[PDB]
Amino acid sequence: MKEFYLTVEQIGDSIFERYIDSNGRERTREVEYKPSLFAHCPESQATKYFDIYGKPCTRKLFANMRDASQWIKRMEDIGLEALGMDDFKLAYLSDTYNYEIKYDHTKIRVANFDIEVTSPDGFPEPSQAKHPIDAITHYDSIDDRFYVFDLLNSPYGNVEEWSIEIAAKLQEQGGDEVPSEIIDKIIYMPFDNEKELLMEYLNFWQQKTPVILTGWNVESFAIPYVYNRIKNIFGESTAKRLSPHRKTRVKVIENMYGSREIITLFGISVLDYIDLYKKFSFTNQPSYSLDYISEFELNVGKLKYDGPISKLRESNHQRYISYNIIAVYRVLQIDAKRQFINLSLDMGYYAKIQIQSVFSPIKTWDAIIFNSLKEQNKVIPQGRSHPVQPYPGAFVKEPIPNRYKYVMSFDLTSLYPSIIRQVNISPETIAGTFKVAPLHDYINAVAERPSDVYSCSPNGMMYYKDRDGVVPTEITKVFNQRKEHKGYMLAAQRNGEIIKEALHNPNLSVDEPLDVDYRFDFSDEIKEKIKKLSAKSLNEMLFRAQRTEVAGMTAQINRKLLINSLYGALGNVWFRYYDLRNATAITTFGQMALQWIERKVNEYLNEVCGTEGEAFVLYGDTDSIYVSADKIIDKVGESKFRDTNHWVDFLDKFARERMEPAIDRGFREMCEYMNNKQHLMFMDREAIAGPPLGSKGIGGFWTGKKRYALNVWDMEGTRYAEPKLKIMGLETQKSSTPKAVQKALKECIRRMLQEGEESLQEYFKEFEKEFRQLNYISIASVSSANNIAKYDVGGFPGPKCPFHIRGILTYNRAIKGNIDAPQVVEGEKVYVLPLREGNPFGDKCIAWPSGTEITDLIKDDVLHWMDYTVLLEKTFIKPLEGFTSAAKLDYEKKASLFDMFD
DNA sequence: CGTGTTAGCAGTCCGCG
DNA sequence: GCGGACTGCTAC
Ligand SMILES: Nc1ncnc2c1ncn2[C@H]1C[C@H](O)[C@@H](COP(=O)(O)OP(=O)(O)OP(=O)(O)O)O1
Ligand SMILES: [Ca+2]
Ligand SMILES: [Ca+2]
Ligand SMILES: [Ca+2]
Ligand SMILES: [Ca+2]
Ligand SMILES: [Ca+2]
Ligand SMILES: [Ca+2]
Ligand SMILES: [Ca+2]
Repeated sequence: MKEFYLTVEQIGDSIFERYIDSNGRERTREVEYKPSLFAHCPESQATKYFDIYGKPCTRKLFANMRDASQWIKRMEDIGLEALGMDDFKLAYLSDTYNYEIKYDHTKIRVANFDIEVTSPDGFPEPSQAKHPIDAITHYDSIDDRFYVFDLLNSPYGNVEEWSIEIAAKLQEQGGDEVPSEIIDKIIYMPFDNEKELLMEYLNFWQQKTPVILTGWNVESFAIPYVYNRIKNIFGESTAKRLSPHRKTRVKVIENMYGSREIITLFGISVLDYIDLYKKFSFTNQPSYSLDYISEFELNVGKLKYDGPISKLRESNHQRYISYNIIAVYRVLQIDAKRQFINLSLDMGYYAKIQIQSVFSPIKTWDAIIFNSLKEQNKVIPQGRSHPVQPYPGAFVKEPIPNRYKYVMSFDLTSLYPSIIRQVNISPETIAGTFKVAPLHDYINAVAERPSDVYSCSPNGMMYYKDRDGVVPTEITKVFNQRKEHKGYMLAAQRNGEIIKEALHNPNLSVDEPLDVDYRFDFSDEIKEKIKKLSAKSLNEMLFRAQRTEVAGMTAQINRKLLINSLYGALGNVWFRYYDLRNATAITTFGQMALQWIERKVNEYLNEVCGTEGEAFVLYGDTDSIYVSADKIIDKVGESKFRDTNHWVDFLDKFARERMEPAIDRGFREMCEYMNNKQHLMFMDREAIAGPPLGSKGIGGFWTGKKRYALNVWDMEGTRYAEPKLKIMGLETQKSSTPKAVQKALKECIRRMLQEGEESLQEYFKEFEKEFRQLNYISIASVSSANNIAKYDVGGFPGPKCPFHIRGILTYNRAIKGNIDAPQVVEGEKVYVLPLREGNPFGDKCIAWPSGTEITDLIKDDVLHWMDYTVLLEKTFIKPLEGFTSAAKLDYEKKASLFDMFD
């Protein structure tokens, strides 16, 4: 097999590299790497090296890496460009793996771990590590084994060994319900004392050194705790055995009260799953505890126990250890679903970077572009310093706030990357400028045609047509992967609906789920078999279709993020290829395109509907337009339609056969106008929206920019079995809105769009009546606790103190001296509740760490002093009034002359 | 060491015979 | 007590 790297580090003049060899064995080598950098030279000098603008360069081959670095300094002091890859480990990788890396994950040691630390004096701070590590579960991807390190004797208690037999037993038998499929994978190691546990752990670590190290919060707790604990017991050099190159870097963060650390372990690529989740999941969660995320991702129940965690080991060691093991498995289960490790590996090897650099789009792109240019013997420019300047972005139309009965939306595919490719926007393809007319003038095609010769953006930039730029070239490759995965995703989505439709009439028989690939549309034969399957088999098939869809989603949306991140990088001062002309060329072209196509759609629809001068396009944002289809429906008359699906079919046909070709013509013309390199403005029908036929449903509404709701029947070729609500920007979509309120506001919206005012009024009355019976956590607001200290004036609110911060401060006063009441962590999320006047807390609100029950010592009082009235008004009523006034609808029956009657 | 801009709502502070 | 300027937080 072809070789591939595992990790790479620069330490002084040495590259330290862990890799897999031709036989597939792990190896480590140290290399005194001899880097090259480049300087411009005279044209009269014959060379094979050119900068990206075609200017000749000369190679400087250096004796070592410090010399190369010191040369860059001397060049800076002289005032001349020092060209080439200045991050030497990227160059090393590029030299060593001068081919498309084909890697084998089965050879990569992925470690997943978590530790327990009993602490009677509050949170066990990793910087201090003053408490014993009394449990470690470490899963190894190569052994496929959970290695359990269990401390039996501690200052905080001596316990008996943990029982695997009892762990496997159901909770109802008094066991821990450790999932049966990992029971056989556990290797259990008890210890009489901490020192020998840790010694064994280190020696185990040396045998099975992680390449990828993951888990939940390992970066902020587990890794620094282990490191510091081993340091305090055996000394720093022993703690340094955690690095395969015996090298660590310790950096301390301080603010006012608490002190924290993150430890860099050289030769390991740490990918904290919480970080992967936050970057790649496209959620925003009210809490980031593992219990919460596992429940959200896996529908697994919360790992409940009696008493505080500080006493769980002594009171129930059996469960303590079992929960350590389960918490580690849960991360593996989440990754089995979301596949972020797979994505990080794909991305990392594709770019040729340290795997941990997938968190940096800038490092990723710099690496991709460098490798692309190196292949052509081209030399990359030196990074330069730039002041941060603002620049203009996308166009968002101001909608008339109203209900909108029938809506069809249209969307441009992967817009900004498409603009990059259409216009041929790159650092080295800039041809020159033209004098700009006002934007309105291009939108309306009255402005003089920018160029007969070059490809143009309405920001005034001109580009070469007859040569590809590195940026369009490289963005196209990733765009094309993204398209492949999205196709698989939509196919699995469509397959999902075929199953949901078949679950309407399940068959009374015992069979099994069909062996199929959900990434492709079910054939007619498969569809015929599905109609005859049992509910049990269909539901297993639906589960698999949905797992296939999530997998295709992870893969497509994060490739999308990466390419869009190349657009943004052009507007980041740290990017080697930072250029506000290129960034603005993209955004201004986008503004033109959206508004150009608005006019063309309005023109076309007035033509075919035989009217003149009316606004069919009701909204637009960046790359998408929303068309009122009322007059399309009215042109034929509703009476002609048999059912909902009928008119949906009608609009589907209308959009695809009539509108899209008009849109295509429209953009073809715009491309000619800007004299662009390749037409890539592909605007296709997105959603079809309306109320059920014959209902009193209103179909949809806008309240303002970025705030709207639609009852959608078809989305990107997916015909839903049941209508799905597409809600954007409204409180139902916000993580700060209480869970139960999201649920109630969504049902309010469902009723408005599908059923009508009267149905809405029925629900509202019911929810107002039962509001005060809801669980306090379900009705708490949520927020991030940033800059707590900045508003902390003797434990009281300082000037302009935010509501949620006031709540935290109130909490801090109430838990003063509680010793082991959970502290609010800076930057983390809290639940928030308003308090009635005269409460024992001495303020109008309280806040506590989210995903948790508020501590028992103050819980009673919180429940007693909650202001439900304020809570209802602020979280539910005020937003609902916003929705209903926009839709010209009432949530409460208004008074009228009829009230005089019985 | 480090993708981007556009945009609404909640809250504090301030003015307000 | 309701607006306007301001911070803080949260669809493309
Ligand atoms: N995370 C982001 N970073 C930078 N720019 C973004 C981001 N999200 C969106 N944009 C900009 C660039 C996008 O091309 C444009 C439109 O975004 P979006 O509506 O998500 O669809 P898209 O056209 O990029 O892709 P799709 O093919 O999924 O429709 O807005
Ligand atoms: Ca734990
Ligand atoms: Ca789009
Ligand atoms: Ca689309
Ligand atoms: Ca059937
Ligand atoms: Ca869009
Ligand atoms: Ca089309
Ligand atoms: Ca109390």
